[PDB]
Amino acid sequence: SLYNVNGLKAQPWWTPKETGYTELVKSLERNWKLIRDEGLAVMDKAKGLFLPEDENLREKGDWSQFTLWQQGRRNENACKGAPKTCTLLEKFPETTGCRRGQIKYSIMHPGTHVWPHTGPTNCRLRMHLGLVIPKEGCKIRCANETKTWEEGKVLIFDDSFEHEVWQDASSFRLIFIVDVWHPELTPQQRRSLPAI
Ligand code: NI
Repeated sequence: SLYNVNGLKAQPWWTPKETGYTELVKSLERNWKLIRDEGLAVMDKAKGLFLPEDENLREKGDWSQFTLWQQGRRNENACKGAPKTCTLLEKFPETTGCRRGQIKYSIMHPGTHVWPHTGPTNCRLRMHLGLVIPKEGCKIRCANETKTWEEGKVLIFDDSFEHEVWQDASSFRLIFIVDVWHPELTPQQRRSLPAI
């Protein structure tokens, strides 16, 4: 990709400790219900704050997002929708300042499959916080390892690896997606790398 930095540690799945972003992960997991509740509050389509997720192609099913940060820019109207979550995230420039990432609620509905794909850059890691996870039917593969989400828990993967998602439940799957700068990027790089 045009948006890669050579030599950045490359592995499909990361532990929180490996990323060094332990305070961010702890805060996400401490406050998971608070974050979930704000997502649920605006989740009404009648409200209509969740919009289609066109980030990548899906074979079938429905997929929606409510984006709080985009390329390091706070969505003001969105944060009025999720004020406590936004206030919380502001403590963590490693994600709010990630100009190559996003911060968003992501809902995936029953009968959805997202084709194998890669993100645009090896310069971010993608955190998933489980908010509402169906008992069965949802999973995500990254490279050769397939995993499931857990409510209140963070998964972290390098989405520049090929990954793929299935929603084979009967009820919706809500997660919170938090992108961070790859931890081996210098402060100079975090300041100067053009957004994507
Ligand atoms: Ni993806």
